[PDB]
Amino acid sequence: FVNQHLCGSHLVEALYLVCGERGFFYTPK
Amino acid sequence: GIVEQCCTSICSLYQLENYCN
Ligand SMILES: [Cl-]
Ligand SMILES: [Zn+2]
Repeated sequence: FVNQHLCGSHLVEALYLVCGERGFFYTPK
Repeated sequence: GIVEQCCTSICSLYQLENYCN
């Protein structure tokens, strides 16, 4: 795996892939 | 937060795991 810049909907897409069934929270500043 | 972490600078898929429930 590698690092990357993830913004807007792309960050949320990544969270979905990584967390899947666990669910996640998305809480911007 | 996550936005500072991953959008402004870069982040790993492992850091993202911190935000799983
Ligand atoms: Cl884009
Ligand atoms: Zn895009």
